[PDB]
Amino acid sequence: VHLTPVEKSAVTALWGKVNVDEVGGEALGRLLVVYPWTQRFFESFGDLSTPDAVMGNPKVKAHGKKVLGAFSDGLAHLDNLKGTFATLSELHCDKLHVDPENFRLLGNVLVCVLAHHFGKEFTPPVQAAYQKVVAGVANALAHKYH
Amino acid sequence: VHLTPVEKSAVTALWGKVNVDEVGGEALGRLLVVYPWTQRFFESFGDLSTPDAVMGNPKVKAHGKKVLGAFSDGLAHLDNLKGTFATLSELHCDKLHVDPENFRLLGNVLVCVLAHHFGKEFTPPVQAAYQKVVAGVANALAHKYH
Amino acid sequence: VLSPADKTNVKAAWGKVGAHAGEYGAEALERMFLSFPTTKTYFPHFDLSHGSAQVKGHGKKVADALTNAVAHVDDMPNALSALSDLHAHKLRVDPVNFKLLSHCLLVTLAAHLPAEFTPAVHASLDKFLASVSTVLTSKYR
Amino acid sequence: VLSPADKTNVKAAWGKVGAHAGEYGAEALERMFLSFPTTKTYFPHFDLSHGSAQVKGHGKKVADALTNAVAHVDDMPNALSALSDLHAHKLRVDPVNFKLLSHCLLVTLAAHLPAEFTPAVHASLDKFLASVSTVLTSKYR
Ligand code: HEM
Ligand code: HEM
Ligand code: HEM
Ligand code: HEM
Repeated sequence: VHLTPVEKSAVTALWGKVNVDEVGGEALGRLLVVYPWTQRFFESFGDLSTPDAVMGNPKVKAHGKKVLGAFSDGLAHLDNLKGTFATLSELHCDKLHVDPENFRLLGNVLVCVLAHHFGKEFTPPVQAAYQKVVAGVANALAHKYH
Repeated sequence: VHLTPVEKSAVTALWGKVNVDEVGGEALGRLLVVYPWTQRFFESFGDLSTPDAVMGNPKVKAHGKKVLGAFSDGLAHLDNLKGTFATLSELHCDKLHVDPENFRLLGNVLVCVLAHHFGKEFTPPVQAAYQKVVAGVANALAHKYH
Repeated sequence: VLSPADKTNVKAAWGKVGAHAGEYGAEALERMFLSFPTTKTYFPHFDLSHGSAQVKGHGKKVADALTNAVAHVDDMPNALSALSDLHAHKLRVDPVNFKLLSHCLLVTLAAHLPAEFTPAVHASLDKFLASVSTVLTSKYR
Repeated sequence: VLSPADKTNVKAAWGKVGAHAGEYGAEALERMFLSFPTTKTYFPHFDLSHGSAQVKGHGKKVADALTNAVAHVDDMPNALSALSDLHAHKLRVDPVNFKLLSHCLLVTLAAHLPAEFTPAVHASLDKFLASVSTVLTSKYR
């Protein structure tokens, strides 16, 4: 379901309040904690063996930042998301072979992390808009599987 | 989907032995028995109360032959499975709201049915070819979800 | 399968929901209906508007069942027997809808109890709701 | 969650395996590696080749593992805790792979045991294999 003018305004409004050097790190870190098999994709990243270990790993926070940045891009280019993530699709699908269900999980963890931070400001209607967005990034990301 | 000439020959020879009046009904019946929530889409088929009821239900068989028939059309159009199924994708996705995970399930049920029928003739290489096909078909069903 | 730490995580986290359980049920519900409009086809007889009394009442039922699942976390299949007959036999809910509702419950909790919603507790709660979902979508009678 | 019937079906279907335990185990293995090549990434130390004595010996373990899981179905988590730690803690097997192996086991069974592969038994094996899959992918001790 595409974006109507009201929610477009709503999501971009609160994306501006997002701190761009943490939430990405908490989203990835929570993905690695809540869905631990995803760790396998990061043996290069070192210590991931406990939550607090994960949630402070400088690699993780570092990596997160560029994932959030990837998300920012999709926001700016909703009308054509698959083009945006064309290259990303290739790396994740063709190179690493990440099962695309894992994409959906990360989008939902990011949505959780927006709720954690923004609290009551993350209303059901603003979640509804964001759920449209993340499902776009997950779908665009697996386009090469299709 | 790209099959080799060899898996092409072996898939087509097996399919030429398929009982076009029963295999479809067996695959659907099993889907409904193995994944009972798929029964919600077929309330107008009558008795689905037990496995023996499911498999003997005449509407189940009727609609199974139709579904088997689409998998045939796909087998002659492995090239643009997307186009060949564009209309069918319209139905299950826009009209019917079938969660695309169920497309993978029915293709795998159908794979189990061919194994059941053909035994040792359904070799690992042979199944590998069919997996390519039903992965292809399910993909083209979920094209509109894309 | 829940670990010892999972169990303690969930019970202390739930105890913090306290008197807001029913309220959190209804909000998770509303979030699911708005976020995932296909789930609405399961409630054709519900008034689904904002502030709906029917949704508020149903939320309380769902919250109370989750509370009882917490009380009975070691023998959930027996404790949830009647709910699995309803959801697995009569309604035949697609399991993907339980993942949507569980996600919305975790969004509600993170929005309302940020200090409780640590990464570890997040994981424990995710496993608990997955376990409840499996029981409710499984025909074991 | 398995029903009474389910455990009887799984016992009555998997028992007929018996002698050919290694054979069917190795074949479902091979079925998985050919049909779903990404799954080889967990087996770079194996000889993947057809008829590989390492795949065959492995097949014998998964099957006994599964017969062992059939043997302790009602306390599978305790009975499988060592396999859990292998696959969930040390190997980090993504759970989709368990669905692929479970499919290939069902195919092998349908190919070799048609008279046993009634719709009812197929539903039970699928649940049993999903149950083993959850236990093997969960960190619970
Ligand atoms: C779903 C939304 C996702 C987005 C937007 C995203 C974005 C990105 C980006 C921008 C990179 C750049 C790394 C580079 O330039 O080399 C990357 C790399 C990577 N992604 Fe993701 N990613 C997503 C999902 C996932 C998931 C779910 C996994 C695994 C469970 C994953 C595994 C990886 C790995 C292993 C790398 C490279 C690791 C490294 O550089 O050391 N990605 N991703
Ligand atoms: C994955 C491969 C599938 C194929 C090739 C397939 C094929 C078909 C065909 C040929 C039709 C009839 C179109 C017509 O005669 O106009 C149909 C309709 C239908 N399909 Fe399927 N199908 C698939 C999966 C599914 C699944 C998984 C479900 C539900 C879980 C489903 C639910 C339905 C329903 C409800 C109808 C219409 C029934 C009615 O209106 O009476 N399909 N499909
Ligand atoms: C956390 C998971 C869930 C729990 C604990 C739960 C709990 C409940 C409870 C306690 C009832 C009332 C039983 C009664 O009044 O006799 C109920 C009814 C119902 N539930 Fe669920 N449920 C869950 C997930 C779902 C999902 C995902 C759906 C559909 C998307 C669903 C659909 C329904 C429906 C349609 C009813 C009938 C309500 C009515 O007709 O008034 N449930 N559920
Ligand atoms: C029903 C599902 C499964 C069962 C019952 C099972 C059972 C077993 C058993 C019994 C062992 C050897 C235990 C021992 O050392 O004595 C083993 C090892 C192993 N399994 Fe699994 N397994 C299953 C699924 C999987 C899947 C889906 C994968 C990966 C895609 C996998 C990868 C491995 C690996 C890599 C080993 C190491 C084996 C070795 O080095 O000997 N397993 N499994």
